[PDB]
Amino acid sequence: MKYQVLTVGNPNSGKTTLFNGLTGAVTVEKKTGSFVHAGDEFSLTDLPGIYALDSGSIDESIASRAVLTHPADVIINVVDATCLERSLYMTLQLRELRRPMIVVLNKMDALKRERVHLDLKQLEAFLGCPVLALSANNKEQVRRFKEKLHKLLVQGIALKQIELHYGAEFESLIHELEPMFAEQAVSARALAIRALENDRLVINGLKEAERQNVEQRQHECQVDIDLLVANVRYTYLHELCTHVRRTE
Ligand SMILES: Nc1nc2c(ncn2[C@@H]2O[C@H](COP(=O)(O)OP(=O)(O)O)[C@@H](O)[C@H]2O)c(=O)[nH]1
Ligand SMILES: [Mg+2]
Repeated sequence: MKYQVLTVGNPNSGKTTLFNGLTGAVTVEKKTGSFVHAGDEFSLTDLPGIYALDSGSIDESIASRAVLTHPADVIINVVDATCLERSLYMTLQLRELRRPMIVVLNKMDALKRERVHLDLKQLEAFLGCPVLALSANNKEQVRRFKEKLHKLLVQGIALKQIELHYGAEFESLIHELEPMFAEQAVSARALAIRALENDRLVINGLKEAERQNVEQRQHECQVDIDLLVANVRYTYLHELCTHVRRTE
C-alpha cells in the first residue's frame, strides 16, 4: 500500500532536517522523496515553511495550495518545541481542517537543555491528535520514528476537533456557510471560517452567487472578523501554553 505524507511546519523547525533523516541526504522548495518500510511505500512531500495556511510570499500560496487540495494519508506537523506558543498557531489552523494529523515536536534535545519539560499528554488532550516529541538530528530517534509513523498510518489516526468556539455571533455565521462546503475535501467549518476571513484562495471555488452570500455575511459580523478570530485563538493558545509548559 502507498501513503502520501505531507510534512508541513513552521520555518526553521527542523522540517528539512527530518526529511533528509527519513529518505536520504520542480523549482520551488517543494522537495519530494520516497522511502519504503515493511512492504509499504511512502511519498514524502516537503511543504515550504509557512506560519499560516493563508496567502502571503508566493511560496506561502504554493504551500497553502497543497495543504488544501493534495491527497494526504497523513499530515506530519513539524513544530519546534523551543518556541511552542508561536508554532501552535499553524497547528491550530491545521486541526480545523480535520485532516489526519500528527504534531511532531522537534529540538527536544535543545528543549531539554533549557530545563523546559512539557506535559505532552495534557497537550495531546487539548489538540486531539498524536503528539510525538523527538530530536531530528538524533538519528536513533528518527529510526524509531519511522516505525512510529508506519504503525500510526496502518491503524489510522483518531481525531477530536479543537474546542474553538468563536462567540455565538460567529458560530451563527459559520453554520450558515457550512452548507456550501459540506462535501468538500476538508472540514466544511474551516472553509466557512476562511471564507469569512475572506481568503482569496477559498472564494475562487465559489460562484458569484456564493461569493456575494459570503460577502453579505462579512458585513454581519459587526466586530472586526480578523481581530475576533485571533482573540479567540489567543484565548485558547495561552491557556494551553500555561498548562503544558514547565520551566525550571
Ligand atoms: N538543537 C537541535 N537543532 C535542530 C534539531 N532539529 C533541527 N535543528 C536545527 O534546525 C536547523 C534548520 O532546520 P531546517 O532543516 O532548515 O528546517 P526548515 O527550515 O523548516 O526546512 C538546522 O540547521 C538544525 O541545526 C534538534 O533536534 N535539535
Ligand atoms: Mg475584513
